[PDB]
Amino acid sequence: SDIKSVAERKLAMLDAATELRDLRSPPGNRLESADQHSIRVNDQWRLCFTWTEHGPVNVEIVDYH
Amino acid sequence: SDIKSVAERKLAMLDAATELRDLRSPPGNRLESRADQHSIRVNDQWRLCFTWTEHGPVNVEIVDYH
Amino acid sequence: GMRPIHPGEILREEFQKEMGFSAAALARALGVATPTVNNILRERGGVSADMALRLSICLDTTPEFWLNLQTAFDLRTAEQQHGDEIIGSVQRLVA
Amino acid sequence: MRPIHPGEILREEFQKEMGFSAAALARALGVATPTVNNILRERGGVSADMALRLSICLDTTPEFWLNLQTAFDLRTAEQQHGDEIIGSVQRLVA
Repeated sequence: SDIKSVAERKLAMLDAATELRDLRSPPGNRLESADQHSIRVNDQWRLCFTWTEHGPVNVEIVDYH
Repeated sequence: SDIKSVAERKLAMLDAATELRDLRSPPGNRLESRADQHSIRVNDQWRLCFTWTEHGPVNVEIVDYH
Repeated sequence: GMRPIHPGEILREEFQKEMGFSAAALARALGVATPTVNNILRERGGVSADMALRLSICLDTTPEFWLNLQTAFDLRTAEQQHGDEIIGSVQRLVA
Repeated sequence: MRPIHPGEILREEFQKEMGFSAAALARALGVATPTVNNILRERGGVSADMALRLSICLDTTPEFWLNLQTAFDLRTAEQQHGDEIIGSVQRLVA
């Protein structure tokens, strides 16, 4: 529930990811879009990133409105 | 002993490395040159060249000096 | 490294909560006994290389994804519980 | 390709060139000698705890050792039970 705890968990997943499917498959990520993709942290915030052979790079937060 | 087996092991270490010390510390690597390219001994003839990044070994090549 | 994140937390919160399966349903898909999935969901036990493969095939992930989370969790845990104890004990053999 | 036990690294890439016995290493890490030899003789794995001791002892990262253990367990599993697992597991996610 807690946004901090969710963020920590999304970050964990980003660091653990090995293929884009690791971030696209979990439906709790609601992954949207070599282009930049993003995962839902909650209703307001998303983690943007570029997928690379070496994992996630240029990670940022975005509040689309 | 076998060169292929040693190569396999060096590739294993390269993939497993999290920090440059992981490649510098094993004396079997005889690491030579932190952003500059480095190389580890495979045997007396062959060395793996590579560049270290935050995200691990990049541009892995073989070089035989000379 | 912040708090340790058990792979069971990812499983529960990022798959189970949104999809809705029961522990037993996942166990049936993976081909394992239901308590093995509980153990993980309740964060009572780790994920094996074997369980990692089953999860990866079942849930469209890589097996390393699950072992990486297990790695980071075991390691954060050890550093919290025994870190200060170990760094004061071990003799350094390599410069 | 072949599974590479973290013990092979310890033996071939450290122990051989340095020279220490299993006991000397064991003393340095603060563990019973059979724990180290299990590893060196590739009969058991490296725990997070062991990885910490190793990384401090040998100037590496602890993830270095766990990554080797991870790759090893996974290659092993894959070529022992891989087809058995891919043939039987039900796919719940697109």
